[PDB]
Amino acid sequence: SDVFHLGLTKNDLQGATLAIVPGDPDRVEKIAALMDKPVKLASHREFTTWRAELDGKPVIVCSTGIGGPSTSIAVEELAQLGIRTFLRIGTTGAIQPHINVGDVLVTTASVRLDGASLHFAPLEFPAVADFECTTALVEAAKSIGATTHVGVTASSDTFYPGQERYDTYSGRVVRHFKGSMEEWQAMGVMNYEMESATLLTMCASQGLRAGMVAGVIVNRTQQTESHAVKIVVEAARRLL
Amino acid sequence: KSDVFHLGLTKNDLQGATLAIVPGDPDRVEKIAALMDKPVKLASHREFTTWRAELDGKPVIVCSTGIGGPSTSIAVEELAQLGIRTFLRIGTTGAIQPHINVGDVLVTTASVRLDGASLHFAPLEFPAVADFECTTALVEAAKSIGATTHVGVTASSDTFYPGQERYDTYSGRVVRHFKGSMEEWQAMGVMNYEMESATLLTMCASQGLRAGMVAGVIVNRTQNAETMKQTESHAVKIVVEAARRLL
Amino acid sequence: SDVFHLGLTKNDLQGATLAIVPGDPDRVEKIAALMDKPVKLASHREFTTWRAELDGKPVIVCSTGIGGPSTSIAVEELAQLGIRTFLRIGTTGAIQPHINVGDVLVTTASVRLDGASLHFAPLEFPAVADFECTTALVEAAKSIGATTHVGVTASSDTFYPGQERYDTYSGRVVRHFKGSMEEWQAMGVMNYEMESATLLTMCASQGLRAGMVAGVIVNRTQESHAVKIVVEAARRLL
Amino acid sequence: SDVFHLGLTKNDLQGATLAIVPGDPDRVEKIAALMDKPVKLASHREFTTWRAELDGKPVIVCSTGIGGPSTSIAVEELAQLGIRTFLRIGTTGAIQPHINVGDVLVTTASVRLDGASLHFAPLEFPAVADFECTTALVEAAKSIGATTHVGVTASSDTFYPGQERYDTYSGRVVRHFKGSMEEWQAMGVMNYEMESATLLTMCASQGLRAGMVAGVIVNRTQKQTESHAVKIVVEAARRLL
Amino acid sequence: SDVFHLGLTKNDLQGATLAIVPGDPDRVEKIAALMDKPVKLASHREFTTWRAELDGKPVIVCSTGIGGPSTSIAVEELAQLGIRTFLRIGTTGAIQPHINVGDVLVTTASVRLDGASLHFAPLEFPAVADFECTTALVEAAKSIGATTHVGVTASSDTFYPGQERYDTYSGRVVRHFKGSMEEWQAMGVMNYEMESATLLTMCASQGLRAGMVAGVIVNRTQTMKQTESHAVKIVVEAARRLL
Amino acid sequence: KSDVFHLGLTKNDLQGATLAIVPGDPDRVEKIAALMDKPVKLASHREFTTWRAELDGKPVIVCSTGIGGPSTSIAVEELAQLGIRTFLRIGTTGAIQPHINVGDVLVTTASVRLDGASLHFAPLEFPAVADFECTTALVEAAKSIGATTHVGVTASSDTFYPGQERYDTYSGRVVRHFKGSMEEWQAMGVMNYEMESATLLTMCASQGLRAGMVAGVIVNRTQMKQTESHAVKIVVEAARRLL
Ligand SMILES: O=c1[nH]cc(F)c(=O)[nH]1
Ligand SMILES: O=c1[nH]cc(F)c(=O)[nH]1
Ligand SMILES: O=c1[nH]cc(F)c(=O)[nH]1
Ligand SMILES: O=c1[nH]cc(F)c(=O)[nH]1
Ligand SMILES: O=c1[nH]cc(F)c(=O)[nH]1
Ligand SMILES: O=c1[nH]cc(F)c(=O)[nH]1
Ligand SMILES: OC[C@H]1OC=C(O)[C@@H]1O
Ligand SMILES: OC[C@H]1OC=C(O)[C@@H]1O
Ligand SMILES: OC[C@H]1OC=C(O)[C@@H]1O
Ligand SMILES: OC[C@H]1OC=C(O)[C@@H]1O
Ligand SMILES: OC[C@H]1OC=C(O)[C@@H]1O
Ligand SMILES: OC[C@H]1OC=C(O)[C@@H]1O
Repeated sequence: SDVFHLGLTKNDLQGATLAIVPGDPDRVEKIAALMDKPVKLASHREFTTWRAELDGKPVIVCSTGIGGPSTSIAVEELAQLGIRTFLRIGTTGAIQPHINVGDVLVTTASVRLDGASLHFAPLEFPAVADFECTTALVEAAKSIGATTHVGVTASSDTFYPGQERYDTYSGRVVRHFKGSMEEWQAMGVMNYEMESATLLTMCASQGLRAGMVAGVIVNRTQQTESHAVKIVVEAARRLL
Repeated sequence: KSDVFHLGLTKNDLQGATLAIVPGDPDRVEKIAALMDKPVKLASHREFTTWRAELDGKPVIVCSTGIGGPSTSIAVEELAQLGIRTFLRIGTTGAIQPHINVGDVLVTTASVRLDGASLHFAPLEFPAVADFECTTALVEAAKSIGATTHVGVTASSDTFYPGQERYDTYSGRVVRHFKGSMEEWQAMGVMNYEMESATLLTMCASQGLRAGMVAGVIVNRTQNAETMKQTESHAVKIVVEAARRLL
Repeated sequence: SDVFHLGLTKNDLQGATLAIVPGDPDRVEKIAALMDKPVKLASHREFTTWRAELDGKPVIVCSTGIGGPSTSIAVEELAQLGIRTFLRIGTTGAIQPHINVGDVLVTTASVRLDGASLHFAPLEFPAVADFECTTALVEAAKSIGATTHVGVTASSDTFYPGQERYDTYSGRVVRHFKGSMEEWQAMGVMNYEMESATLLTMCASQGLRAGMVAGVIVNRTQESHAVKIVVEAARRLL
Repeated sequence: SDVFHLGLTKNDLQGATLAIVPGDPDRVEKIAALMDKPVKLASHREFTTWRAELDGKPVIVCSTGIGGPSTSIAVEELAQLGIRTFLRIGTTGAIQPHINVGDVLVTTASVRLDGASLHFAPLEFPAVADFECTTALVEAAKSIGATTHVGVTASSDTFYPGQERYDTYSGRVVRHFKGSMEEWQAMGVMNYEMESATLLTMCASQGLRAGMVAGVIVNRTQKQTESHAVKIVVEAARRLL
Repeated sequence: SDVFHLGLTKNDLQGATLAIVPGDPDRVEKIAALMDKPVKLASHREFTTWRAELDGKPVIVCSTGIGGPSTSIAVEELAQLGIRTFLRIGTTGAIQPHINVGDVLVTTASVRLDGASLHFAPLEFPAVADFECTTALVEAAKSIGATTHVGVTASSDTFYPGQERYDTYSGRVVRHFKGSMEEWQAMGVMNYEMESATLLTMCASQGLRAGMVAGVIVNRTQTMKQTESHAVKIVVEAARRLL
Repeated sequence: KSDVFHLGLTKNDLQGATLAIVPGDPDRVEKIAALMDKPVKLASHREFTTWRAELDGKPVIVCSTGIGGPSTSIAVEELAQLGIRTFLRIGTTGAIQPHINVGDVLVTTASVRLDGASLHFAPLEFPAVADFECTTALVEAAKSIGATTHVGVTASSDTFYPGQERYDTYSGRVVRHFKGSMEEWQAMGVMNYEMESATLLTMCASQGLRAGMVAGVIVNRTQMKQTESHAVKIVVEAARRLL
């Protein structure tokens, strides 16, 4: 391995410069199977990596695991191996009543409720997505006629208190996060997830292109995975 | 007289307008409105000069913000009260990347929040991000007139001098927090410095208002008073063209 | 001109070292008229500059516009041109019940609810007024017999949510500022305005003298006068 | 399942109240193998769970994945299912010259260079290990005669800039982290790893017991002994039943 | 004197490397009196110092006064004079219902509600007690059979608003501290006192060993002389085990 | 036996005093009181020594705060409960400007808040500003005795050592946050370092109490009994003007 965690060398990538990065290791082969000549390259910890061919060009699919820290490792090591464009495809809970389960969300920038982003840029730096990547994702979405919303996402280091869930062992939330969901809702934030603040900040601050799409699996105020996967693959096609 | 405390405007004055172009300089307001049909001066108090005009048969506002987040926040708030829902900022900027030339046009996707006013609308972790439709329109508009365009992140400072790490000043020094900061933003790919976008983008993105940001490069902090006029005009045509796409 | 924004040269100031700095560019000529030999020097953006004379000495009057950011430009550029003493004269909203519209407020120091002050000194540094400047303002106010209150001011980068106004487009205020007015009230803070934290910090941290006086125009519970005091204080500071 | 991620029911644990929590899903079976009647319960995302038996008492082995966020999910959901004691066994880079590759480190408390801990307690709250767990880990280490150091650990949300590595794509480190390693060294900090701040803070602030032990696999100033750290954590678990 | 505040020379310590550090200058003699050959060395400001002998070895007793700032001077200056181990013995208010007046609390680590700790290490660094010291205190407590609790302590730069007391001149508490006591209670914090965050941080970040024990003199949800005596016996016995 | 928890004073003991001079050092209390009429010791507990005396026929209090914001905050709170409304701190300080000489007296208009206790009264953005009348009284008093006097900003630290960027210590290092800090304060015109004013000024200005601050310079970082006496004469004269 050329890198500490992924168990990959630059030769393994066959010159690929674009990666699709789902959170779940099990989703990797599913994404790769939509493309040509899919092959498994490696699997270590939460990092499962497949290579495939899109319009004759090699593309990588690599899982990040849950959270900014594991995401930061995958992105950095892929960047060392030559990846320059990163498309995250995820699952999220919507926090707006007009967003329905099954819809797709394209993130322009994220509320940084994570710690890893701070390791790349101070808090005042925006966790903003690459304009070309966002454009490609929005177009891909419309391309298959998915119901699409574009806007801000809250990206949390936690699934529970950081997303103001009380269905927990302790049944309480630290002061800092009390009333936070209502605040983000009032500010128009679409959804919660757990990797975008780290991904977008680390790429935007290092000259790497990143974009973010997710299928809504729940709505906190009130099939889809395959929809979102089709979209991220089609967006990749436009960025090759 | 007015339905708002600072701008001296009534809702009837806007005649149903829902989009506003907001330059920083009061003197650029007439310049912008003239590019459009039926310009008429509405009001002028403090740093806020407001003209109405017409675009493809649609009423549009041009209103100056003055320098800085705090005067910007007043203008944006009061226009929103009067019914404005889309704000397009047209400004001047100092570039900090060598590959960016005077005369180029910058479209901001999002801003580093080196301001105080953004914090009155959202905590620091919230991104000072531009609306996607507005940014798209600005980028499409710049390509329409064939300007040299860069799209990316801008640092938005509450100060012209120490916050942009200028040392050619009365004290000649910069507080610890900002020492070495220009080099940091440069390394992080930041295109330029200006003084209003963090406030504008944060206050709009957190209140359901659409906002975009374009600026003409008038200096490069790594590398003509006449060019400053040509660049301005280049940037002005772009924001008007973008406006037409957002009606 | 010797400076980027103000459109002034050092010779323009004619040796002046004291400036009176209103927020409103429209108030400049008004203030300068109270003194001798008033003449317009320049007007660009929110920056209108007149020169005048007080007891035979040249003095500047220059608008800052609204907010710390434009204030920081004006002060820096005036300092480059030789100004050493800055007297702000402003308008304010009182937040104590006992303070009446028409009263005059002299600021000893400000709560830093601004961004620009941080570009000169970290938050722990006090946005404190110069002692001589404050003295002259308080004596001038007792001189003409205005009802004066002396104390701490909250200086905000916003007119609306940072002063906890709810009469707005959104009708809401970000968590950080909910209940803030009541908090400043309990701490004995007199008023809100929008430039003093930046002015006082930038001057106190660079060896410049600054003072701050304002006229109450609203009471969050319930000009010619303030201007008169600021002019008389200037005389005492020449 | 009774929980959103781990795919486990309370019945699956069979009354277990203690869990050993490695970072790596592939280490789970190895740990369970040291005990009696090991059986695999589930595997979803980076969460692999086995159950085994220690002195005839049921115990859980469940991987956290890398980082505070996935750790926070594992700990929370395990707590919902009845777990009250958590013992992390990890790998680490030592940052003191006197500490040798292969040594075992027991963490009394962590420097909080993570984000998830803040979702449980404000920064001023200490990321401190439970006294009984720490005592059990030290005694176990003593028991098997391993070279052991006891002290403070730096727990980072990143492997790279948060541990002030410059051998990277960008080759630079954000201002906040420049000179940080030398600072922790001067302050006697033993090592870096990536989950303890979240684990210790979330447990200490919710009445759950947690301890942390790790095998040194690199020395930033300078055979993995994973198996060495593993025997100690199992022996410590025995003392905590 | 070899130091700026304590009025002590290295020779005064007679080779001592352990100090017991009460907050109250008046408690110093009481503690020393439990030991052999107690002798008064100096008294300046809030810093009263005695020397004594514990199992034949010289030990120091030195008051810190109230608060991290004076504590930081005493610990620094004692370190210059050769002290490497610091055991604080204090008085505290319990904030858990199950903890009674007269109980003894041993602190594993502290919530840093102080300013002085920040002068030694950034806030993310834990105000954690030395493991050997904590162990000695817990074993000493069991030895004399006191009702003992072991855990986290909130260490505040104020006695009043920082401990959310409203029985005060102003009757109010600044926003940051409103609702704070209930938050610490929910997080299992045992008690409030005013010196441990500074002590534990400054020691843990400089290779010095520190421990912290206190007697409960009030319960904030629900004798003082006796309590003081119990805690003093424990800190002395712990010191014996750390020689 | 006491109306307050730490000071050991009842309100009747104050005999209607509404002003207190508050030195840091308990041992300076009697000295200050001896400048006035009918001085009597009231109490001594911990670092809090209190005397009462008479100035121009009016009762006045002298009460030591100990070193640091935390003990200061206790003294001020409990004195305020006892009826004190005006507080004049008299301290010793290290100058950090070349033009300020040893023996000079400094009047503080406001302080840099390098402390923790001030945060327990007001958030950091609130100014640790002195009362205008007290400052005026101190400046006039200083002119009255013809001391060499400077008026300005003071840096108020929770530590004597790393917070004042001293390297003459056991560990010989300073945490990143304070590296290069002294040069920065100097550049900003800060006059001096001491350890109680940020807490005193903040807690007073935010609770309707009057506070002023004067100190004698006993060291200059860039370049003591008599100096003490000079500042003491000034604080007593300022007190006369504030009765
Ligand atoms: O981070 C999240 N992922 C998926 C969800 F459904 C959710 O609510 N939060
Ligand atoms: O804020 C700025 N506006 C314009 C400039 F040229 C510049 O450098 N900075
Ligand atoms: O900044 C302000 N100026 C004037 C006012 F009346 C007010 O309330 N706030
Ligand atoms: O987090 C870490 N784990 C393992 C290492 F070797 C290291 O350096 N850092
Ligand atoms: O700091 C404290 N010491 C003693 C107490 F009783 C208390 O409540 N708080
Ligand atoms: O806090 C201080 N008091 C006295 C001094 F001389 C000094 O330098 N610092
Ligand atoms: O279930 C939690 C996961 O879904 C969304 C994310 O971002 C998390 O990884
Ligand atoms: O000259 C400063 C102005 O130019 C750019 C900005 O943003 C400021 O308004
Ligand atoms: O209305 C806003 C103006 O009034 C008071 C201030 O300080 C602002 O400049
Ligand atoms: O390789 C990174 C892993 O090692 C130590 C940790 O804490 C991480 O999980
Ligand atoms: O009463 C105040 C004292 O008690 C506990 C502490 O830590 C203080 O020194
Ligand atoms: O020696 C320390 C003392 O001097 C100045 C202060 O404020 C401290 O109390």
